[PDB]
Amino acid sequence: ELFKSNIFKLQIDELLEQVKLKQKHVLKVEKFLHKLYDILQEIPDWEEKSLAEVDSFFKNKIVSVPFVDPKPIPQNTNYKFNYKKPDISLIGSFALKAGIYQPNGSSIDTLLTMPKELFEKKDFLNFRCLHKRSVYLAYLTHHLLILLKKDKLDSFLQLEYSYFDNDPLLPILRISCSKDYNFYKTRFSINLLIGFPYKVFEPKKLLPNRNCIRILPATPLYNFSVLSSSTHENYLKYLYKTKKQTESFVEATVLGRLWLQQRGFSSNMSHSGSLGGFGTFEFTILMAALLNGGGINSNKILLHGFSSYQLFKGVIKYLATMDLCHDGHLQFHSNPASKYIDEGFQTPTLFDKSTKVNILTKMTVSSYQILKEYAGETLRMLNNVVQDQFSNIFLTNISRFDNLKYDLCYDVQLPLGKYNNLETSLAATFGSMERVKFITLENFLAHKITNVARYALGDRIKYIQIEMVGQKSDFPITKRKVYSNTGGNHFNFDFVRVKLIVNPSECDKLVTKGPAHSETMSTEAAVFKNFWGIKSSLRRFKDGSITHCCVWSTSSSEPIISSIVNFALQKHVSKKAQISNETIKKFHNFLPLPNLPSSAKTSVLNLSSFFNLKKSFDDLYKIIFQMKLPLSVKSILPVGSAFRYTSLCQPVPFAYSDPDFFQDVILEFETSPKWPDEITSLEKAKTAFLLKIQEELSANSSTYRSFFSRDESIPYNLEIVTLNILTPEGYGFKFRVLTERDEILYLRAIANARNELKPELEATFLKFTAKYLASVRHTRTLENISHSYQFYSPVVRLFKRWLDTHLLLGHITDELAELIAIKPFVDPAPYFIPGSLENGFLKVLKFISQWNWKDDPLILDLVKPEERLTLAQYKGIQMNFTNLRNSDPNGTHLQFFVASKNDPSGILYSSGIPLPIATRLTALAKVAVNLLQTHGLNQQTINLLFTPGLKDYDFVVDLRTPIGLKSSCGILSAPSNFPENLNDLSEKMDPTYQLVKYLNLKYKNSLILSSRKYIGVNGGEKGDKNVITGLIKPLFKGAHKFRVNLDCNVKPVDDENVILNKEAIFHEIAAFGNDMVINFETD
Amino acid sequence: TSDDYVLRIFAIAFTRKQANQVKRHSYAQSSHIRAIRKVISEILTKEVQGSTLAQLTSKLIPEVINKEIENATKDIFPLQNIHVRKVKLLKQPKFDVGALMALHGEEKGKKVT
Amino acid sequence: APESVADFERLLIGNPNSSVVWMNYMAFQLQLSEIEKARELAERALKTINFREEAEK
Amino acid sequence: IEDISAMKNGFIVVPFKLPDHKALPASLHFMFAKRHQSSNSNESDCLFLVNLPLLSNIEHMKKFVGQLCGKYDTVSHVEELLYNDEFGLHEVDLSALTSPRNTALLKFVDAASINNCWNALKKYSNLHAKHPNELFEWTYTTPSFTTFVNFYKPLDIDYLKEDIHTHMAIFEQREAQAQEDVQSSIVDEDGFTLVVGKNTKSLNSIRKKIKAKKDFYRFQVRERKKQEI
Repeated sequence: ELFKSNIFKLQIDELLEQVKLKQKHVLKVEKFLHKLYDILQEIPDWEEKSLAEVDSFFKNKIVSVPFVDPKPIPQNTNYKFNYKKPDISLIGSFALKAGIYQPNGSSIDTLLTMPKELFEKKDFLNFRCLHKRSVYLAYLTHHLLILLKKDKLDSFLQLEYSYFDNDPLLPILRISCSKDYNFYKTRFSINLLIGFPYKVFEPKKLLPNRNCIRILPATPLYNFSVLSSSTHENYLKYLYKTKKQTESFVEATVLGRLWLQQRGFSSNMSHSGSLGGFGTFEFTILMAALLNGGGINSNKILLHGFSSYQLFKGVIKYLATMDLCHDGHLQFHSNPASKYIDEGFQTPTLFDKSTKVNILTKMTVSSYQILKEYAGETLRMLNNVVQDQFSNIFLTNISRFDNLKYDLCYDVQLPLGKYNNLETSLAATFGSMERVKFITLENFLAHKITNVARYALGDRIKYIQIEMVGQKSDFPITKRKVYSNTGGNHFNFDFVRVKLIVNPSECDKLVTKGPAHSETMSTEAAVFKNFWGIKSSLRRFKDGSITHCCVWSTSSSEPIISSIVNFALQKHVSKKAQISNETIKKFHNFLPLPNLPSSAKTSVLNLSSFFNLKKSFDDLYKIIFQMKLPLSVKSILPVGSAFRYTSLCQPVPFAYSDPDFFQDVILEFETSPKWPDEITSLEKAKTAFLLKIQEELSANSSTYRSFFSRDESIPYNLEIVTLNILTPEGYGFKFRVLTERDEILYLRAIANARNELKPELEATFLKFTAKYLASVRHTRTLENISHSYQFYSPVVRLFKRWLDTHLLLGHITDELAELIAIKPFVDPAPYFIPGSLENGFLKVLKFISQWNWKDDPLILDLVKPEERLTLAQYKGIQMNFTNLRNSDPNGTHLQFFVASKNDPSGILYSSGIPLPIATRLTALAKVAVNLLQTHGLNQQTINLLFTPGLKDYDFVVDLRTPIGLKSSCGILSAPSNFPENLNDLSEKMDPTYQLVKYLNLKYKNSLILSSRKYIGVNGGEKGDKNVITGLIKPLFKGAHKFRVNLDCNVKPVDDENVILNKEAIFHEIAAFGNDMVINFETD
Repeated sequence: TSDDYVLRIFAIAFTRKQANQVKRHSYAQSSHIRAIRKVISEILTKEVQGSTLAQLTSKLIPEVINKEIENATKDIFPLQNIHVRKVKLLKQPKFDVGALMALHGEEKGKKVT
Repeated sequence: APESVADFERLLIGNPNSSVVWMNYMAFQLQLSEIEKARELAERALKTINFREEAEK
Repeated sequence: IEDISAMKNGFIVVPFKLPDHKALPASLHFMFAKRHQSSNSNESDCLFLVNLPLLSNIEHMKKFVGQLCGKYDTVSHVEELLYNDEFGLHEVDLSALTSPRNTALLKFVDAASINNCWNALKKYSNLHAKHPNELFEWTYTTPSFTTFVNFYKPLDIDYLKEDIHTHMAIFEQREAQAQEDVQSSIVDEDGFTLVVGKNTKSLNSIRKKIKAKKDFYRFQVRERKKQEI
């Protein structure tokens, strides 16, 4: 605990001093608030007045009384209104002495308390006290205006009406400044509060279950608003007492506020499509309660003696482990220990016995659940001993984009109209009972929409939130409330967006199972059928279950979630609603689709293609073992991209124009001591087994087809031979042989070679091991991890497609691409594990954009959720990275560094990458994230970030293949056999990638080149267009003394110095691609 | 294994005799016994730590681990009847219905009314 | 005439076995008084330069 | 660029115009040559050639030497060309490891041919210096679909069979000779025998293959006494 404790504590103090406040601004606002007290005592009072009296008053006055809805009426205002000198108090992080330097700007509350002799026992009913407060604050604001016009500070002061954390029942006063009391630079604000004294109305009469609006259902929000306004100060005093009792209270408070701010939470009312309610005030309350007790045994789980880190541990673990909503709640006394009860009131219940208040009535159940999920996430990442998570916890703001925070988004336009128009517009009704249960229609619709979506999906999501686009909390002084008219409404929004944390394993299910069946139709089945209406049906299954249920239609373009939410809202909410997410629609459109039967209906998590592929391979695999040879076959291990769920376009029978058509399989024999000991003789022995196997297969399995492709992808081995086999399932594999003598011979060549030759031979051995040895472990772990992480396959597919569109794949290797794409899943922090294609792809792009490979290495924990990298292994990898970067302090020889249990060296898949390529990749990631930030997410942005730039390209060669390869590749906009001539197979095959490979071999000393690997997806409609982009190295672009190994094509400027020969190089390229070259464009 | 399946493997072997034996018995010394036990242990553990459980059964079917054991111990002492006697599961990981369905290589009803 | 580390790295990326470029970088580092850094960059040049350029070695 | 006819280090520039391509709005592919100075018998009568065009093979060399002989009335018979590794695939020979780039060599039949073509290329350099049109246009054996599907050619089983059979036969011959050589009781010229353990195969392999007390005496125990006291 000591090591992490010290590092975490030094980080604590570092961050707090970094974010520390400004005492000059403190004293500035302190003298300003003293002047405010003086102005308050200068304000005169107002006697008992009627509705007509106050109406005339504020009618002749410019200020209008912001009456709560519904407004008071003469027919029922038999009582009256009064204003006296209010008691004055200070509240806030400043009041607790734990303020910070907020860049956005903060505010400190000051409370005005209305007089008891102005009160009556019959005032907490039917908005009597609410209208009292409304007129009280209206008078206060008018006289503040007149005293401001007296003191002549109106030049830079700004006064506006507001709501107490967006509470319409609690309108407050907002004060800000602009450019001697010019506190504008302090970036602070002031909040005038109007409250009630302590024990003004009976708390048990004002309990949430109680009703205090006659017309019977409880009035919980009414109760909480009034009783909080009543007992505001007792919490302040209790918090101060606890702060003085303990030592690190302010430190824990600032940690909490920073963490919640980064998450995107506050004390803002959450009940109306907003994410908040839990903020610093109630956080402090909670810390006080837990140091007061907390256990079910009411024991002191929080001792006053801990440090800030310990207090944060206790609070966050209590939040992650202890339920406050459904099956438990906590109860305490502010004047008596804190005891936990296993009773949950179906809402977060922190209940103070001393004041009979539940503090947490600002909670939606969804908000409580999602906060508990954050709590658990932070527990695991704070118990993580190996990696440090301080940055991931505190130095990141997740609430910057909804599409990154959450998986699915759906925008809905709601042209509801007006209060009367709701009845003909809303399917549901909003009468008196509905008004009293949700005072504000925004609240009513928010609860209704959350309940309908939650019931409509259930298992299909893990978490849900709703946001009304267009919500406001401020309005001018001359208004009774906030007024808006756009969006086909008269309310404080434009439209709505539902947002979804989805369960991937449950997302795709074709049938929304319901309850069972009897002759008597039980309550749950009854409500289910009534809810689903026409969709509901009774259906039977093979086990013989009779259950009401609903079926859907899978699509390759949109989720079953899309269809379900669309129907549910169009039926049970409104008939005029409009629902969409064209972003995800277009993403699924861009993910390639194969030429297979029913591909349009095929879901994205459908691996049926991979599985048919695996099955045919299994057939061939049994054939090879039962074949007989001079040596027994030890094992056959597939290493195919298809086998590891990473091919760009899913394999299709007879689609041999795919580059990934020939998956590779290592074929490892038993250990004979009679191998050749010379390298090429050994390779020829391998070819000898392959030829024997081919003969036997040709004789006894005449249905298969075979030939020999001479591979030399491994440097300085001119004798690699791969047996290509075509299986009548229309698939194709290539076999190569492995041997411990291969390993030993490569090492012996390393040893024997000269030291100036050593690095090249090391690189060759490295390529060997990457292809032959580690690839197997990589594909094993990759498959297993994928099945645990479903969406990984589609996200990495689309990412790899994007890289081909930008022409990086000719240089970045598939293993490296897959490692990067699997990073977000295996390292979800601080987000969730991605649950949609969109969310995953954007998380990948955000990571790659923010990655600083010059300093940050990459260590991946390829494990299932909860063989993990132990501390020693992590230390060793960090040591490897440090030594490597110390040797190469600029990254010239190596840019990226990705390590795993499979790769302790962190080199295998990252070597041989040009620095121009690496920096271009980083630049593209940066430009994509900036474009998303600025233009806002839309399908036009999608097209922009998927189309290539064709910029910073010294030369561009546009070529086109004579035949269309899209159909033969098997991607929809089809072959069904193999050509009788494997030579004709080669004919149909695409050359351009190997062309650019050879050319890069020729000019890598001088030129860097890129192409499109996958034509059928980026070759236009016909799938036949390709482009070669070429850049020239700087000094060869310049000039050098012409010495014997010039390694370039040049034009001599002098009789000893030369300059490079651009147009001759272009001519060489053109002749090389003579048949295919169509257009050339120079710089 | 790599699948997080804690496993226990028992192997046996019997010291056979050469083609020109004349000695009635073919007994090995305790040294040869210990050497062969070490070799068998390292072979088994290397194989089933590089493997996965499905891959483990695929290896264990056509008697290939014991072919390896023979081919490795062929220089200490000539053996016979080398077999992987028994395999025992001990711990299982978190369940995985997707892994099972893939390993085996969705449906509607019939409108009862 | 490279003057920054970025320019030196660009010259080396253009030509890694460039003995003139490595020598210029070493002279610049020695001028900036980084003996250990110059030695490490010389080691990098040894590790990167071609086995064909014996004269450069 | 016109007066630049030869190099002060001796090299002579040999340019080459190129055809006006469709996508291009002539060239001069510059190339250099110098006589070779090698003690090797097979590397004599050789011209060292620099900045060759792609796939500069014997046919291209014959065409160019024919152009030179026809123009300058010289006689020069090429015999064979060396070091034609233009992609970088034969720099290290792993075979003999475990048992001059962007340039080539061109051997001729005699010094008569080599000096005739040397004078011819000198006159070609003069052509570049003065009249750049009387030069020669370089023609590639075109890299196109036919030769690259040839590059994707499925390999001939008969060729592979014969190659493997021959290669194994000679390999086994060499291996067995090494076996007898290393295990045939090697005795030095003077009386010395060499020890080779069983199952070794190569002399090359062999070449590559290549308690006290503290408290016993007087000085000991007396010093222990002295340091302890």
